[PDB]
Amino acid sequence: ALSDLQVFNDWAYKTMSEVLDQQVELFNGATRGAIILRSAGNTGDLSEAAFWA
Amino acid sequence: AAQRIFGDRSTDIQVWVSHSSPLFDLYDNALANAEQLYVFGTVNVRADAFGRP
Amino acid sequence: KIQGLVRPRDPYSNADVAAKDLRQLVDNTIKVASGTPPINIPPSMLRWIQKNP
Amino acid sequence: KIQGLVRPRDPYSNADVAAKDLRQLVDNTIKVASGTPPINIPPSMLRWIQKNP
Repeated sequence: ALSDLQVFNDWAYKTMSEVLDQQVELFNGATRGAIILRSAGNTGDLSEAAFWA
Repeated sequence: AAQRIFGDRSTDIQVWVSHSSPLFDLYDNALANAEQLYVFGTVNVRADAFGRP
Repeated sequence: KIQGLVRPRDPYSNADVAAKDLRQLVDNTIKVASGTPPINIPPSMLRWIQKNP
Repeated sequence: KIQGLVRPRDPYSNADVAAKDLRQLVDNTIKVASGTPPINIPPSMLRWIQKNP
């Protein structure tokens, strides 16, 4: 009798995890260059550039 | 309006499993198109949900 | 999934930051059983009409 | 067509299920007999107008 038996249930752990929920591919070509994503490291908190008015 | 769910990731929807009656209801609505979106030849379309069959 | 993975930090400040934990959501797959009703298939009926049982 | 050939089963129950014997249906092609009402062709009728019967 299946009732008289001990039913075990497949247990497992997925090796992956949710990483995000919003499309964030909006850089350079993705935005036709609208939002630029460069790897430019600069010193200090400000990177100013003066131009003639 | 259903495609509004899933937000930006709504293109993931591939097909719309439905009954035959809804298809005929849509066909009926295409035969009597209120606005000019359908013509004698375009009335019969299996893919109606923005290209989703 | 971790919610507040990215946090605004101040390089000029030294204050305690709340600790985050690692959770584990669980997916599930139920089992469905299906059978066939008894089918009366006596060899006599088929032979009487020259049919291979 | 064996109706209800697939039915839900409870692996934890011993309820009896009614039997379903196999059977065959029969199609009928009726024979229709048709004729022509007697056609009167007196050669005299066409001989008077001098036309070949």
